[PDB]
Amino acid sequence: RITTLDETVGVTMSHTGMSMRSDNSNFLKVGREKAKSNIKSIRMPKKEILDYLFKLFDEYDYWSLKGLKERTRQPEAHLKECLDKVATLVKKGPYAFKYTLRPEYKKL
Amino acid sequence: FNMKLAINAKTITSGLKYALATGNWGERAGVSQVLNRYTYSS
Amino acid sequence: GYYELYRRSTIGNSLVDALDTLISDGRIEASLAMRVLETFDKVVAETLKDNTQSKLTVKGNLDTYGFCDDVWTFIVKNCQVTVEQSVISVDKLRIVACNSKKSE
Amino acid sequence: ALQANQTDISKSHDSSKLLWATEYIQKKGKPVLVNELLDYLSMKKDDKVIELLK
Amino acid sequence: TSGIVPTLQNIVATVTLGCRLDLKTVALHARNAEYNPKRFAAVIMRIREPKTTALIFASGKMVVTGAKSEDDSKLASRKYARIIQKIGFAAKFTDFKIQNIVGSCDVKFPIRLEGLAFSHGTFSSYEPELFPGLIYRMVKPKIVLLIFVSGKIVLTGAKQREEIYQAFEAIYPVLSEFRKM
Amino acid sequence: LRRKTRQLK
Amino acid sequence: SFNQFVDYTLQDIICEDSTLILEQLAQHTTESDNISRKYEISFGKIYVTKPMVNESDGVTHALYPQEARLRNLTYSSGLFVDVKKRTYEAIDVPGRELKYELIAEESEGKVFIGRLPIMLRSKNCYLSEATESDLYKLKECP
Amino acid sequence: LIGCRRAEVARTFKEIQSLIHVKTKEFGKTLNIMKNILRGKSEDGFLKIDTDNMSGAQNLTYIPRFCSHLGLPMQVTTSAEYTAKKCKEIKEIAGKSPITIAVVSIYLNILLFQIPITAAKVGQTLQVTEGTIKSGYKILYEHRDKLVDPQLIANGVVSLDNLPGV
Amino acid sequence: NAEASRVYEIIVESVVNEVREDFENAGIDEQTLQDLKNIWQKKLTETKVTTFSWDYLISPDENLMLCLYDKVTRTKARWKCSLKDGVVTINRNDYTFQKAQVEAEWV
Repeated sequence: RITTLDETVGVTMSHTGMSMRSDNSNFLKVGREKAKSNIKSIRMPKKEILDYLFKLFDEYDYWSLKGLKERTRQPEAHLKECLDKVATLVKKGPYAFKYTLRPEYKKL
Repeated sequence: FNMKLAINAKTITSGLKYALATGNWGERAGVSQVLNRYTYSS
Repeated sequence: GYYELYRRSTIGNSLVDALDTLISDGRIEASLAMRVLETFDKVVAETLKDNTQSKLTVKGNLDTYGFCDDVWTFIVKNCQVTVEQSVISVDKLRIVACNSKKSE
Repeated sequence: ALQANQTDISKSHDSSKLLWATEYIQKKGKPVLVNELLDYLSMKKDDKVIELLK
Repeated sequence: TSGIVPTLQNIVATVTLGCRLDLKTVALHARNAEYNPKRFAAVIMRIREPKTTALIFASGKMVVTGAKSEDDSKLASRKYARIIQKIGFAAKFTDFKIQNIVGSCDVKFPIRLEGLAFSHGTFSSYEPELFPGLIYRMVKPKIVLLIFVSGKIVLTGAKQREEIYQAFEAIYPVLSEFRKM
Repeated sequence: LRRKTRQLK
Repeated sequence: SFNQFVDYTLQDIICEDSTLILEQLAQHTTESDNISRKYEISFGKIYVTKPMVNESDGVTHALYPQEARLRNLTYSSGLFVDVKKRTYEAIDVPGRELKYELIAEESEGKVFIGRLPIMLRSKNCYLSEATESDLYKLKECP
Repeated sequence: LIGCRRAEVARTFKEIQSLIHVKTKEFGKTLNIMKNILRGKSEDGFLKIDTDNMSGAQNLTYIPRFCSHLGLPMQVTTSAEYTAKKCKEIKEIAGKSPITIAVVSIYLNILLFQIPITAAKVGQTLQVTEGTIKSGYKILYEHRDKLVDPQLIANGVVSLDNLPGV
Repeated sequence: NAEASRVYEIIVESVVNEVREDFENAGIDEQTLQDLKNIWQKKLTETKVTTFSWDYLISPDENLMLCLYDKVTRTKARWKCSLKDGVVTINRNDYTFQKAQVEAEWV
């Protein structure tokens, strides 16, 4: 048979809803464990970062924004400036939305 | 994740309250009626 | 690759003086000297971290403190240390430390 | 400190050298000669940079 | 009237120098220079004789915190710019503005905070769950005050003597009628 | 291109 | 019928769909993200309280049917189930069958799921155990 | 929380934070903005006297819910309510949050009424530190006569010696 | 210290043991290890510290220490730091430790 709670009803209701007892379980706490990774980076000088970009372009020609940022650990604005200074992204090709080296710099 | 938000007790509570208050039975009617307290035999 | 703060120790200056003499002897080259210094730092760091047991604490008064390029430079005067007790006074001592996050 | 903080302009590949050469040409309001273009970078003698620029 | 005058206890001032500063060079040469580029995009300095704290910025902007009075802020700014001159950079006092004056005082009687929050609610907001001090935001002038049960009053957000002094003069009676035991 | 979460009967 | 429904049928309804499994896949946008997550919530035994009411202020007291009739309340009692949370993970590589393992985070913990209206003089109602004098004391007709 | 306070049914901040996961600082800033714009609209529209509805303490509304959570009878609850009312006279605990005031009054009346509930159980029920509860009891240990309802000891159901010594 | 002495002895033994293949890759003679260890132990004995069995700007025979910090707690006066895995000499007396807690009060 079912089990009937024989205690005081308020004692049972204390855990319910609008309560002091905040949750202490760690189940499905993806929000706290995915917000603890913070990216902090500074303006490394332009020649070093463009040499790094050329090295990664020599390693593989097509790179997105997120993979390049996690590979170089640089701010998005400065990396975007160093990208569109010397490279461009594909718009309509099969490798679209991926930055590739300019044909002027492709020979080197 | 908040299990307080996950389990909406108002679903069960309002469903039972609505299906017993009105006779509309679901989501046939007249299942629940006001008790005839007119005489004891009634 | 670890940090390069380990050049200021007694063993650090001992090895750089030995490598300088071997440079004057012309038997060890510069690249070999730098790579043996790097593996020296790595080995002394690991073998300092793994198998020691004693403790230490310092009570003092700082006069100059700094933090530039990931390294903390403190200067403390009239500071007392504890052996593992027995305490003796230090007129001048400075603190050199790097971040616990591994370099490279 | 500021002259020692910056690294040398002698890069490991010619693409950076020609990029800096084009940046120096663009930032100048007059056409530039070969001598000051070679004086801009750390090396003076002939290389692939002059023929790639031509 | 007032049986006590508030004391100024922390003053924030701003200075612009009109020059470009390198945080690494000023961090290396100066003694008490603390620089974490990964944590804060500025190098932090302080000195002892005004007991103020310096916010060195890359754009040449200069903020001094921890000054007791205006003369202490002025001499601290003088010493900071002197350190700038001696460290290898040319800077000038193109502007010097004090932007925050805070101070604490005591009236030495218990205050009924509930009555003040209920009566003068249009400038106050009492939430004792968060912070046990009443936040009083009166409109004229723009001085915010912290009211406590012990009678300790912290006047906050002033620029010169007159606004904080008139603030305390105005708030002194409306806390004065409230008595506990 | 992945559907991320899914029901498991 | 109501006592059969309360004592046995509620637990059967709970046990019919006690498991609720959410699966997070590998998300192989990078080789470092090769983990697939299995998120399972299981319902255990169900508990029912005595008839009861919470008020506006949150105070909760035993509800007797006379008061429920007077105050236009609903003569109901709470339902509580045992919820255990199982979270699993597996290193997802292509060409190999997934094998999930417990990460040993099983938090468990009755949770309130709703209010069941109570038929009077049922086994859950207060008046089933009441004598005639008790029924008079509760202002209920014997 | 505005709706709770406006209907004289007010909850605390931990009540709100249990349901919705919002950090405290922006919640307080939002509450201040909310109160300012609501009262500006009331002054622009129909003026409403507060008469202690957004009151800072409101601990009288907190006693019965906490006593229900602890499963206490009402004479304990009303004794705690009178205790919390008379805590306004004591200047030593006027700056304390009324959550702490409410829980220490409830603990004082629990010990007064010989209710066999430990302070640890009250602390784990209400997420108030047992050290804070004990400190509130100790600071309220002196003010025996100024808090206990005199009619209760007139009826003789309670006595002041029931309080354990500190 | 005897603990510092045995720590330094296993330090010098580990250093002369682990990098010998790198020196043999250089093609140099077997006497390299011998005379580097000899000059190392000679200058360690000549150090005479540890016994071996073998107006505001920044401007050997100095009390030095090298260590690593884990976390630093800064207050207005106290400057506690969680130093870990370092070596400190104290009036020409080296020391080895797990953790060091410095307590320096601000002037």
